[PDB]
Amino acid sequence: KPHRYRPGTVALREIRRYQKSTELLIRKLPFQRLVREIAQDFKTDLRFQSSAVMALQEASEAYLVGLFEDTNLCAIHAKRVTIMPKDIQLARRIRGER
Amino acid sequence: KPHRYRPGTVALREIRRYQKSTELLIRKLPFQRLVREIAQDFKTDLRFQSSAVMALQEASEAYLVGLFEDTNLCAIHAKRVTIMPKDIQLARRIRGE
Amino acid sequence: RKTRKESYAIYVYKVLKQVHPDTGISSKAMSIMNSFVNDVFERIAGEASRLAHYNKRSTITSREIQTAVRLLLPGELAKHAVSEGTKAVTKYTSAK
Amino acid sequence: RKTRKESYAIYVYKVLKQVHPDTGISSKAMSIMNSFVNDVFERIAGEASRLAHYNKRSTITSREIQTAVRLLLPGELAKHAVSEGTKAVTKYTSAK
Amino acid sequence: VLRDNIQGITKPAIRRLARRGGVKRISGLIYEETRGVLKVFLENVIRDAVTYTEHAKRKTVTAMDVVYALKRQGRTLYGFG
Amino acid sequence: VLRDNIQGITKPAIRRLARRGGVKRISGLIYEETRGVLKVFLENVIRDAVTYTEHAKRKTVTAMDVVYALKRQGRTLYGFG
Amino acid sequence: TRAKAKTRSSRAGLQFPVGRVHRLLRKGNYAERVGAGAPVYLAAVLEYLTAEILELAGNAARDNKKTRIIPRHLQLAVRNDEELNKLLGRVTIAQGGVLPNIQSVLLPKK
Amino acid sequence: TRAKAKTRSSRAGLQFPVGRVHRLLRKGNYAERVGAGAPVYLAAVLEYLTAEILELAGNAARDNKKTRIIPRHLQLAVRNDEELNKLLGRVTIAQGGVLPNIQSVLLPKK
DNA sequence: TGCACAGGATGTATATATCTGACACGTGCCTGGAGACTAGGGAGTAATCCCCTTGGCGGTTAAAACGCGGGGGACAGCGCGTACGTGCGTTTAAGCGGTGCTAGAGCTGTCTACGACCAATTGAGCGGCCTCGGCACCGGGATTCTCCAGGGC
DNA sequence: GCCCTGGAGAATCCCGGTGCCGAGGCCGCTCAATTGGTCGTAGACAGCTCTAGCACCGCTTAAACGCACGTACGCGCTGTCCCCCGCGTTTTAACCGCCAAGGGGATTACTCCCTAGTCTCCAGGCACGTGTCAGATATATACATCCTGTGCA
Repeated sequence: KPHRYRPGTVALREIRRYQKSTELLIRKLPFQRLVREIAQDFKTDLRFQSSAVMALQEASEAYLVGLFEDTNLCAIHAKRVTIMPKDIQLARRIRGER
Repeated sequence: KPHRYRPGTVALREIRRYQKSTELLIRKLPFQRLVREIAQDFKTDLRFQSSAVMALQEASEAYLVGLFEDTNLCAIHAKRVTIMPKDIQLARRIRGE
Repeated sequence: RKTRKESYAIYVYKVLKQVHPDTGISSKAMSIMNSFVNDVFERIAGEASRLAHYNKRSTITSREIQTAVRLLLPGELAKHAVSEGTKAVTKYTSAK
Repeated sequence: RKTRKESYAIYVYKVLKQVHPDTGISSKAMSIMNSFVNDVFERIAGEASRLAHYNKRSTITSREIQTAVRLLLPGELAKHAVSEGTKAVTKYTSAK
Repeated sequence: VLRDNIQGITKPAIRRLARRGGVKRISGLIYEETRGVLKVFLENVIRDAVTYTEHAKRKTVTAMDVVYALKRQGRTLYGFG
Repeated sequence: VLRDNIQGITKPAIRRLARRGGVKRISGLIYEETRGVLKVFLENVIRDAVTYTEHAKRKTVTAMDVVYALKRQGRTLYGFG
Repeated sequence: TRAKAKTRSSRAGLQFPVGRVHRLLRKGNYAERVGAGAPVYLAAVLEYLTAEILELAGNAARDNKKTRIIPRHLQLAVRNDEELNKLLGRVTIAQGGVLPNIQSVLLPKK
Repeated sequence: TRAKAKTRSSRAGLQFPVGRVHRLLRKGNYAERVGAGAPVYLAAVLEYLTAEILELAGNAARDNKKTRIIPRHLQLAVRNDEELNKLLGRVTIAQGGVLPNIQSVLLPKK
């Protein structure tokens, strides 16, 4: 009796919404903490420009979005609609990163 | 009863042989004619160096072999053992061509 | 007073006012366009440098730039770019 | 006679006699090694040139070569190359 | 020192990235894989950026360093310098 | 004037390439698709090589021109110069 | 006495700076010498490319019902024009988003 | 009088030509000035890389019962070493072939 | 009666003998590298300013997390029919070797027009400033799409 | 029992009104581009040699081509179940604004050391010539591999 959308309607809705928007999708403070942690291993007491952290975020998001596009293509080639770690790995091996 | 090998034994044998060898696998005169025909559309009365055509052939074989490796990977991803035009197209799409 | 920085912003604005008179641009978009002009400059100039070295020449000329444009641009863009550059050089030679 | 062409063949042969005293090399393999040395030279020199331009300097120095080696080589290759280059520069400064 | 910061990239964030990528259904094992891939990419870029910063004799990593590292990796970014 | 020279690549040669690539079974449409792919690649490289030849004011394409074109496309070739 | 100064950009009919391009060519370690027509050719080519991108971006902004061009409009122009997509295929545009694209197998079965 | 000439390569302890590398750096349009230790460092690095590749290729030739290195042995060395493969990941070696790799699903079932 | 085995056939690795042509060395010469020196500017160093990075605190919500119910998609199993592999006989050019010819690459000598270099002058382009309208946000009403309950065929 | 359809209901679109902050224009000044002239060399140009790319022929034979058969494999279908999705509630920590302190980037003046530029001198590296041994090829042999007919536990 309570309203329920079927499994996939809301997912298509989110696809349209986030393909229409342009804003960053990860949280800024957690991403910054991750970047500082990764940089610890390369040099100690490093300082970061805010624009530097923002540029890193934009690059990482663009990379991940393109990777997920290729992953979806691989999954569809396997006659699936669910993306899987093997789809990610096949995309990275065809791109030439592993 | 004449001897026959099963369908795939000779194919694996050919795989091992041609992965052991280093020679060029396309015929040189047909490749040269193809190269001259393609260059014909960019300039007339063009002359070629033997080393130019040989370099072109080496690059073309290297490209096709790498593409076929990626195609086999895609076909295996699709739970097949036969490579297909869809596999070639997907490989080229993920490569960026 | 802050030190002087150079950008292609005023020229980008001039070209924008030529093609779309009632249209403007934001600061981020101007930054992107400045980056685009710099990138294209570096690509063309590096290719011309390599061509001059390949031919054992000491000078970068209009024909080096033309060949670099033909090598770097995709097709119709290349032929229209060649037309524009040839026209500009002819007009410059006619003037002075 | 023909005009002289420089190559790295005699130096590659010297290193081959250092590492494998009883092994020879064919002319095609020597061509490949010549191409490899020219490629690595061009890569490192270009990275150093870009570093100097980025930092607003007119001189390519050992600092630029070390940084370019770090950028262009993967891991242990970079570590050992940096060790070798520092050794050579120290020996040169000791000598003259 | 900082620890466990890869978990600040959360499942809903990976879902939003996948939706922008056009993904309808996501497997539960995707999130750890994406965390590993992101860590690899970030490590490469940050290594190159810190190398640039050290050559300049600076203690602060700048947007120009990030842009140079991305350009070295063939991932040119517009709009930061 | 040359015509009908892409058919000289022939099915057995494409099959030999696919064997060196490590494949076991081949479809019938693969041969035509591979002919098209090879033609595209050759057109790109030969166009660039003729551009280099025309810049040098030469009527002969050289191994150097081919190497420079392949290096322009990120496909460096060792062993010809 | 000395004549009135004209810019080489005005002599060539361009809105891009010929003299600045010449200085950048001379100080960029490209060759030992730079010809006189090379900066003219290069400035003309840069102007043409800029005009192409700006025209397409302004069209996209008009479609969005905006007067100001933004990075979203720049990205839409680039990714929708095929030759500019080939030229800039390896470039990332900050705050540019992606094109709307859903694969037809994911759409509800109708 | 002037002394007997020593080469900078012998001063550095190297088998690679320091002065030739210096001349190439000077005529290559990389910067306005070249320091004294830059060719020394560059020649040392080039020698080290050549030594690594030649060592692996000589080992590969020894496994073949040959005394001369050939392009096939060079390719085997490069493709079997992980860091060298990363360094030469988009280079084609003429007459080198491929590595012997067959996928496991294509092998016959026991 | 479905799963080892024997044995036959086929392909492949191994050892030995001939032969040739390409590698490795020696020689002569020339041109590019080394030695010695001068002059000038790039960069190292010190000192100083002020921007911007970091760190902390508190309140407000948006967003993440956690659990739950159920539908739909992944995956395994089965059957069919066709498309590809394997082998055989016929046909077609490929490769190889000769010869002959000439176009064009490569090099040399001459000389002139073009680009570096320099000094002096000025206006275009940049920084700082100030203002207004394009856009972001809000709220309310209209339209569209999704889903299910219910009834006709 | 299956397909169509009308209402709910949720989401999106559209419209109208407000506030604000960033684009756009203005103004002063200073640094870089322009002007006019000189000079020395790179490149345009003509001439000439000789290499190599093209063209033709004839023969041998490897490789392509066409065909027939059968068998694995691609593909479609069906059924199970479990895992991911949509939704509702609770909890966390992002986020925003504000404040304060100090590190470190950015600039400037100064001086010295390093590097370019020149000239002379010569030895190291390139081209050429020659000989001998590693590798390619034949050939016969021994061994590993595959496939099926056969028997039984």
